[PDB]
Amino acid sequence: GGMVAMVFASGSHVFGGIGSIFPLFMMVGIMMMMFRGMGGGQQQMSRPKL
Amino acid sequence: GSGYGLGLSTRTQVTGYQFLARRTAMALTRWRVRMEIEPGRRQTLAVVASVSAALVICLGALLW
Repeated sequence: GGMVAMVFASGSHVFGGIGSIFPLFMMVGIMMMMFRGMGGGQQQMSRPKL
Repeated sequence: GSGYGLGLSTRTQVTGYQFLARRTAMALTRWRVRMEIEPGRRQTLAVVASVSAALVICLGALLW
């Protein structure tokens, strides 16, 4: 978010409108890895073995 | 009764149902439940790979 704010304060306004699709998909992609993803060493069970 | 209506559910019940759905689906087309290998999975994943490749290219175009 800081990068986007830094560019908007700088006045490029390149991310306006459809240009915003790049920051949007990245933010969502990060969200999938941190909240879902897969279990650790103490969570050996998973769909392929169960 | 039981099982009817919109009651609560858990994540193990969601995968459990998807297992029964895959197993019953092949029983209609191959007439056996042995499920030595699971070809239904692979055929579905191949389409998802196809769609993803389409999205990557048009996003590449927008970047251009």
